[PDB]
Amino acid sequence: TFTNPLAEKRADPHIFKHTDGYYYFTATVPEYDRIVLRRATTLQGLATAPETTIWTKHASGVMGAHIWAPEIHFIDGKWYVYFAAGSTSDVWAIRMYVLESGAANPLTGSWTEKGQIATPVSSFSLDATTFVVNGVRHLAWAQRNPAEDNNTSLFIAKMANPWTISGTPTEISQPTLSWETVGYKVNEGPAVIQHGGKVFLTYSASATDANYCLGMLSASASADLLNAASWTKSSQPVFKTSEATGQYGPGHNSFTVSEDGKSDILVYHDRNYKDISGDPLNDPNRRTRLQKVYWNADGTPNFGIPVADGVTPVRFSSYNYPDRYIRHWDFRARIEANVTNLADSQFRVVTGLAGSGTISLESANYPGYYLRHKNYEVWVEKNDGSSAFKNDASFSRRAGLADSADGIAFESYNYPGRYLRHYENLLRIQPVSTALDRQDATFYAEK
Ligand SMILES: OC[C@@H]1O[C@@H](OC[C@@H]2O[C@@H](O)[C@H](O)[C@H]2O)[C@H](O)[C@H]1O
Ligand SMILES: OC[C@@H]1O[C@@H](OC[C@@H]2O[C@@H](O)[C@H](O)[C@H]2O)[C@H](O)[C@H]1O
Ligand SMILES: OC[C@@H]1O[C@@H](OC[C@@H]2O[C@@H](O)[C@H](O)[C@H]2O)[C@H](O)[C@H]1O
Ligand SMILES: OC[C@@H]1O[C@@H](O)[C@H](O)[C@H]1O
Ligand SMILES: [Cl-]
Ligand code: NA
Repeated sequence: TFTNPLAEKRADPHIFKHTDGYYYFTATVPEYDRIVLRRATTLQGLATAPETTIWTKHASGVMGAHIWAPEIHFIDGKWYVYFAAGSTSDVWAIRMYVLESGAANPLTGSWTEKGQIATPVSSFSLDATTFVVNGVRHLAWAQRNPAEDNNTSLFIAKMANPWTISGTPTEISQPTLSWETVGYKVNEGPAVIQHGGKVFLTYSASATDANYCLGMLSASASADLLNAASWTKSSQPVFKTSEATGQYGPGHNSFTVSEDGKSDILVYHDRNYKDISGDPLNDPNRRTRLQKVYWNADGTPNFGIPVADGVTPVRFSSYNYPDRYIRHWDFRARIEANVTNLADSQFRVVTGLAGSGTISLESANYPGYYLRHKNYEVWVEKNDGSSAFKNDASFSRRAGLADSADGIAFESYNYPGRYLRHYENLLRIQPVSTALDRQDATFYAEK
């Protein structure tokens, strides 16, 4: 579990997990004047990790304005920071730059400017990221194609070294879809996650307001990534505003991994209100958040929806049907495999509504709704403040009935002796007496 937000007033978050046992976190600060860095042995530990300013804007000329979207990478024994910056003369003449350090600790180490990342076209450029596919390092970034009437398109290239591309860039996406062209016609913030022999390049689209969202390109890892034909663009956003959870304009993401290395983590920013207040560039309230990526059966990532503030939700799978998860459909609770609408299968465990050390299970996509029983059937329904609802939505957490060590079972608070159990895949509360009943009433959280 994570507690969101991770950091207030930090946009364009980048987190890098190093082999020294630390996560390193950099981001865009509201002043746009410097590159900050913090570190911690765990992801949650980053929330209270102190920042060091590692580099500050130049007093005059290039690298002197709009210090935007730093990423930190460890490459061939050295640290590299990728960032964007305009000039004091022309604040909107934004280009891409790199810093290098050979120090073990990048917080305290000394940094060297490696200069601008050169590209054949001299145009607005930012959001450089680097990644390796099958021993070949690539750079992906956002840049204006001057022959297109838009803001930025996505480019990719091979690299000669961490600060220089090799050969010619290829344009692999341009903003053309309705959801990419709201306010401004933008593809920016590329980020790469790899899974199942596929390469998924997420990116941000539209203006940086509530319309901000993630798109995604997909390619095979065996394909020529410099051939635009290798990439397939998702026709709809893969991550967007959720009014229900009060999360607006989620975007400019990166990817990291959990403490145990086994789960992929989506790192992004958003706001908790819709309408921009004041000069859009100057609204400082974007905050950094974390949530686990779930992998669809078809090998594609499922980002779900930006989750409610506070503790993150979990998924509950069945003991006897390990691929089936508790989910709601038309508000009825069932167990089901291959949940495409991920958030129907996410619930957060909260202090019981009926107190006395019980727990309740709050819907991730319908905050304020809970798993509750009525006529012994389990539904996801809105808390109305009634005693009946509170009682019907509270359970005693028990050791699993088929797995005392690792499983979980849920005993009704108002009907002791009855447990949450599935029957013909639908969830009910019933007494447990047989081996099969015990299995039907045992679940696992995050397994
Ligand atoms: O996120 C950076 C950028 O901000 C918005 O574009 C503003 C536009 O960019 C300059 O080239 C022009 O001077 C200014 O009108 C978009 O959200 C994105 O491209
Ligand atoms: O469980 C609540 C909600 O039901 C599912 O959506 C229901 C489905 O959507 C309409 O297009 C159909 O008329 C209706 O059956 C969601 O998956 C879930 O959040
Ligand atoms: O909830 C799934 C399963 O339903 C109940 O079994 C009833 C019937 O018999 C099984 O062979 C089929 O899976 C099902 O249609 C069990 O109580 C429960 O495990
Ligand atoms: O948040 C600062 C800039 O705005 C975003 O649109 C760009 O990706 C980032 O460089
Ligand atoms: Cl589904
Ligand atoms: Na980035």
